[PDB]
Amino acid sequence: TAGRVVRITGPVVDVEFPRGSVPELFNALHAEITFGALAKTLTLEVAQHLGDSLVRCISMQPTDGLVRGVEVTDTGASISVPVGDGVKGHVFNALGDCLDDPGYGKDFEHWSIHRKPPAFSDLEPRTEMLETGLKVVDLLTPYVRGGKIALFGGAGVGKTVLIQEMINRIARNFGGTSVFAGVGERTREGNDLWVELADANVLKDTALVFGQMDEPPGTRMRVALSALTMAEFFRDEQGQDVLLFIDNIFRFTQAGSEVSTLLGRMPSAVGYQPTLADEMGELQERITSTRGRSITSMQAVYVPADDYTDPAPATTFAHLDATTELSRAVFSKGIFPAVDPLASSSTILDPAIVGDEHYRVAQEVIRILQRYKDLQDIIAILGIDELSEEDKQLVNRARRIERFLSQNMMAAEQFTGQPGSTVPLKETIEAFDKLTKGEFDHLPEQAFFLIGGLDDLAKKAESL
Amino acid sequence: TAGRVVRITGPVVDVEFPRGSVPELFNALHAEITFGALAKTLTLEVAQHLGDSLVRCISMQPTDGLVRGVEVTDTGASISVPVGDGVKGHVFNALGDCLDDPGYGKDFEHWSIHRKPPAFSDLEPRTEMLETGLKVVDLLTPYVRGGKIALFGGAGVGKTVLIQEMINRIARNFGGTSVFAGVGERTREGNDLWVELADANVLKDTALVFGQMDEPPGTRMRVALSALTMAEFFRDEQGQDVLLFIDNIFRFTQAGSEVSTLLGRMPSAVGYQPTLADEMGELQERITSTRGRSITSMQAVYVPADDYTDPAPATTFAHLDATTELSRAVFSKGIFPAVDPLASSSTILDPAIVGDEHYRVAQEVIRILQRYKDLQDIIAILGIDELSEEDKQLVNRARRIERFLSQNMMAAEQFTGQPGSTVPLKETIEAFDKLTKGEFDHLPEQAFFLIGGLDDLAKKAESL
Amino acid sequence: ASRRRAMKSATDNADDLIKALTLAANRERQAQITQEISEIVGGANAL
Amino acid sequence: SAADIEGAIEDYVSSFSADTEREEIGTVIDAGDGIAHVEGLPSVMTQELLEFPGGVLGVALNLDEHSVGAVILGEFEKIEEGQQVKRTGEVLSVPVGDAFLGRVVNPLGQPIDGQGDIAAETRRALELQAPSVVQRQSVSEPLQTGIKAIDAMTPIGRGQRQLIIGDRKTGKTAVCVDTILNQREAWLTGDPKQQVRCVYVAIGQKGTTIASVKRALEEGGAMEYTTIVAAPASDAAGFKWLAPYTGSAIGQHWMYNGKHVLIVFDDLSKQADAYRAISLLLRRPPGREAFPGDVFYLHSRLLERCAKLSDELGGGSMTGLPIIETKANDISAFIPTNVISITDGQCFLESDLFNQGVRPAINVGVSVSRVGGAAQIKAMKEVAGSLRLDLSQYRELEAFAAFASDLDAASKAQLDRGARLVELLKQPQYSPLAVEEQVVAIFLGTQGHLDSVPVEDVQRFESELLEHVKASHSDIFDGIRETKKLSEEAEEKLVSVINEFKKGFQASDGSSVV
Amino acid sequence: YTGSAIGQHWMYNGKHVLIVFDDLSKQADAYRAISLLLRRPPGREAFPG
Ligand SMILES: Nc1ncnc2c1ncn2[C@@H]1O[C@H](COP(=O)(O)OP(=O)(O)OP(=O)(O)O)[C@@H](O)[C@H]1O
Ligand SMILES: [Mg+2]
Repeated sequence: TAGRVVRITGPVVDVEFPRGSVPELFNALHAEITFGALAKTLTLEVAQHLGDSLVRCISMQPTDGLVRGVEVTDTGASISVPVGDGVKGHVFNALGDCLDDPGYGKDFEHWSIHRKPPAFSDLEPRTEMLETGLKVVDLLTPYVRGGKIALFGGAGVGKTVLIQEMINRIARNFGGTSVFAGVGERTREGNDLWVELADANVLKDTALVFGQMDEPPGTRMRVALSALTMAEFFRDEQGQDVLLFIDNIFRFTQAGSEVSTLLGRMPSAVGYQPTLADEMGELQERITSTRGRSITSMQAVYVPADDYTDPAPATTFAHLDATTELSRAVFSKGIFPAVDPLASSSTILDPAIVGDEHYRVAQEVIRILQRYKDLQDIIAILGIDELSEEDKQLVNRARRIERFLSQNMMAAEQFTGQPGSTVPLKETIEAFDKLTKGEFDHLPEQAFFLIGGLDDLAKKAESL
Repeated sequence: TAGRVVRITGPVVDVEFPRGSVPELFNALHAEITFGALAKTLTLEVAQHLGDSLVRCISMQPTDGLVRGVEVTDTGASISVPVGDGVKGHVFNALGDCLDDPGYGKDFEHWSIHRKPPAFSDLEPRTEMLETGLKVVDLLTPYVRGGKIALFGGAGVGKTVLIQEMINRIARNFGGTSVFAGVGERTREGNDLWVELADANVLKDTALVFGQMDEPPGTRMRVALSALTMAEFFRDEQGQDVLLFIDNIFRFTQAGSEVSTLLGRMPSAVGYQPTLADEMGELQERITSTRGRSITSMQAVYVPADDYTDPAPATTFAHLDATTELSRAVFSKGIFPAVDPLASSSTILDPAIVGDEHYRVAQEVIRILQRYKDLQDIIAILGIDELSEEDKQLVNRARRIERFLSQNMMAAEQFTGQPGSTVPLKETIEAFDKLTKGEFDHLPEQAFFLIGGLDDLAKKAESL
Repeated sequence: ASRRRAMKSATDNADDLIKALTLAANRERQAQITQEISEIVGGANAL
Repeated sequence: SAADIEGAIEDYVSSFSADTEREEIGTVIDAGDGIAHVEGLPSVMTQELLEFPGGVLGVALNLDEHSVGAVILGEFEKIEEGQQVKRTGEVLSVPVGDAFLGRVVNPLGQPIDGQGDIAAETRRALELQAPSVVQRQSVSEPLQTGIKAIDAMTPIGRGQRQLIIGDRKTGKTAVCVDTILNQREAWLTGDPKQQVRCVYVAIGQKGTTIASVKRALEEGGAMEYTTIVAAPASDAAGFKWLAPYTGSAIGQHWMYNGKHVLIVFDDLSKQADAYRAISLLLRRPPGREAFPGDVFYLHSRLLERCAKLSDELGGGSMTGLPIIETKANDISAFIPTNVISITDGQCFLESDLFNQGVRPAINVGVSVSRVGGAAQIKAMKEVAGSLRLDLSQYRELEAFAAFASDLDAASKAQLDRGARLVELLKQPQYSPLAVEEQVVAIFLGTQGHLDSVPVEDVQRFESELLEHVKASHSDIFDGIRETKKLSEEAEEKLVSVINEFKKGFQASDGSSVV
Repeated sequence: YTGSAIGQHWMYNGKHVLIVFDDLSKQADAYRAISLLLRRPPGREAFPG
């Protein structure tokens, strides 16, 4: 009672089954491409039941070479991925096939990539700060241990560099298990991460699942779920604190959009699929942490057209506790990690959690930066000399604060040559309190660029 | 013979009729919702003929609970509204059902709300000014008999008091009536207007026709036509000058846009219906003077994004003869009716329609008020004493002029007791000629507040 | 006195530039709405 | 513990009886992306509640001559071609009763907080008529939000529909949670004419955010009179579409029973997005931003349930506080324009003001309330009358902050007054102020008692002064609360206590304030 | 794709290649034309998904 391919349109394949054997939605079907150059077993995922015993499926491997009328056999269950401590230290694709050691986990326990989010009864808010060592993040966008963190950004503003730096700052000393889901990112950076983790002996505690952009929409849809399944196994079946890095979670919605019109859906605003919010909500809600079981998830989010009003980033914003927001405007000015201090935010940045001193310093920094942003229009035309004395002093403060939020990160050694630096949260608060209060107005502003700490500030000021 | 509902997609209902009995366009059909909780009689307005004896209709009432195959009975005539002296003092919906007294007017003469505008040979070739009796309107922005007036304003700027004032003046001076076409009413605002008019005892001279916001777009689109049909009956049959308020005719445009979208018609420039200009023309062209009687209309207009080049306001303003703009600044200065003499405008303030003396006096007043508005910044920042003697003289004269533009409205009689003043146009012209020439610059400013004409000015001056 | 005149001229030029930029922003707002609707209804017509 | 562990089941077995009633069946012919087309069901009615084999539920939303397109309410993956679909003869209805206070319920009224079932007093259809023009009453009773900015500048009177509109992370949920918290003093009175019952409808929020809001309400004591109708982002588009209607129905049951309700929709933008998704999946024609033609109606049909009923209907009221996220502060977008048209007033929250430290960040001036002074107690009406003009003058004068020597005496005084008023309207989160405290605080600023305090200390000077008055001169607060006006003798007492406090107040700069 | 295939044949034989696509904006336009002529519904800017 096998199916039969009727209609092939790019990644979407229609399969007609006998009446009593139409597969359930999200089931995995196996076709076979027999052309020698592209011969393979093609995994389709039932996406729609279309009637007349037809189903419409999203192909995981490229359909190049698939022939109409070819037998399609139903697996009887959704796409399953290996789970267990065996996955740690290995590289998998969306289908659960190991890359660095083919046929490795074929005998492990296999879990469906599709499962309901944890019940609302089991969710409690997370309010524990995660000290990354980055001045800007630790000060203005403090990350939440067990919470949801995002690195929004345009195209090529440093999301991959910053997420690699966060892997270097959070996972290297982490006692639990890490999972990295490369969802439609660049394969070069995936291999760079693989070798970096191998050299630092973190690979033994890290599971990598790659669905990089060379792959068709099906994998770029289901790879995030495949990695999140391993993360959920570590969360539930083992109780180990889990890190879940995803890069880039936008590719999930973008792949859904890519297959949207071939599935017959009428496009929504900006050409996205009508199911953007629900499709992304399921995946995002599976990432939350349940009480006593922590997942510290960091999701690099890509903002199309550098437009933060785009439906995808805008809808993703509601799913996050901390949201660092890289901007091309800051990147152009040479500031690396390229964070917009004003657009970025964090829910743990309250006086009741980070303390009154940290909160006051962060809010004063944001106030100074907002006033500077408001004044930049005046300065570019009427000149600095026409500002108020207080506003002039504030502008001098704000330039130094912007440059001090820059930091020489470890992952950016090949961007600057100099080694990385780590700044304790206490030192960050003290330094920014001094800046905002004036103790450093006499130092040149270039002394604050790519230094990371007060000792480095003094050394670079002396070198100037 | 009776039709059957064959499709129900929100407000859109398709009805299949026997081949010989398909209703013609805009006919009102009745369907029955028999479900107990939602029991209703839907009034469907035939909008298209689809063929095979199907007609697509826009439901004037929520279609929740409607069942396929339910009998649909054709009334044989389009949406008809009760017309007569009986509609005065009562509130109706777009379909002529009385809201404050159900079953009222079901035995009146009923008129179809789809009526052609007056024949071309029946139109008045000469614009005639409407001497409403208010000094500000008659001098600065004279209203047009049979024309349209935009009424810009908001909350706490006396828009409702001005509506009451114009209802009183049309009912008393011209012996006419008013019809308040509440397109897209907030039910709270509609109830407030109903109680305000009842308390002011002007409800007996006005017929309210509310198409609330909670109703589907069909009624919001047809309520303006219904109220205008009552106004047409008053104009043509009773032989009365009418004053058709339309708050807010942007709503009418947007209801048309929503109906167009529901029927599947491709949207125009900014998403508006392709026939925006024709719907607006079919509405506005009926508001005109014929055979010696006229329907004047004060139509509150919303300008989306404050963009007067937007298709909706751009189409609306092709028909607007005058523009009264109420101002919060003027209202706070005690200057009721709160009309801004500078922002407001009229297309009849030309030497030809009005007398040359009228135009000269109005332009002199506008010049004085503009010069004063310019000097407001210096007065507020530098103080009054930093002006020149000529500037101080002009400031005094402008203060007195702008305060004399206030008037003891009839709508205020209910609060104070002082009968409202109906200043003749000639008296207003000569009074403002005296003001602009400085003949009254020695009276105290409080003398000019809320007084109609030179006699009242002299009496109040002697009373101070 | 020259500063008064120059700043009055600057304020007038800034107001005119604000008006021009507002007219422009309205044009691109309407154009974005139109283009979005064209894309949406082009997808609709094809499906 | 008890015998009930068995007894309940016994009661079921003794009482259970599945009788054989005739049923009309359809068959699922299509199924995809949350929509299932059901051939058959000739007598199905629009927006009916169909039940699918696996306990799944759907809403018959498109009715054609071929099929019934139904939006599936969760568990969509369990729907298959050929499945039998039974029609429940009931349009969308939700249970309602006082048992929903302190409960978190999904848009169908089923608890999701993990506690026991909810004892429903009755059921209400989600699409019942809103109160008609003849059935309403003028909005005249304040609903103290506890936020000085809102209660002074854009007052919300119970029966009103006030829109909290602004970009992300600007303070909207904070404003509405503060409003919910501020009703605890009214609740503890026990007088239904004062009690306000809250319904926080979360649409499209993540589960942990709803949990955070519930925690904020519990630690604030507000959960004993608040229900949370939660449609988390994990839930189907149908739940996000229905949640405002569920909350509105739960509130309406109280409203028609003489109680006063406060409904927070957070957000209605996600409601609109879910409706757009459903409409496009059902192939309903799209319009601007792809929203269906009746999206305005979707919101209007909702917000117009929020009304104050006439005394003939018990005089109950339901206050709407829809929350809308404006992208890049574009209040001219489609949904923001629609809901600004629908609502009675708007608190516009701006990120620029938030970063300046003007948090709660209401952009006064642009922000408006059409109900106006009718929604304020006489004390606040008289005290806060000059506040709006003062703030407007301050915003006009802000360009002159650097030349205070060159301005007129009146202009410089206005600038100094405005800076202190701006500092006065600032307010910490989760700390709403009772109306008497707001009256005294605004009295400090409008009457000029802050003109001697430094700007940077105003926030403290107010905070301490009230802390003093409450503890030692509560007669002022009691008078304002019991009489609703600031009497002349009470005003003199307040001025005397302010002056006495001034002497003992230490300005942060070390100067003396007298 | 033809250039990439020609280059890849060398790449997999241990030789270093430098591919210049002048311009990929015109490939996108060509793909848009092909997709619209095949009547694939477009996405944003009329481009295919
Ligand atoms: N009055 C206030 N004083 C200080 N912090 C505040 C205030 N109001 C809100 N905040 C903080 O601002 C941030 C945003 O608050 P909130 O969650 O209410 O925002 P929102 O507008 O509902 O946005 P979101 O779209 O994320 O739900 C939170 O850190 C909150 O603590
Ligand atoms: Mg919020």
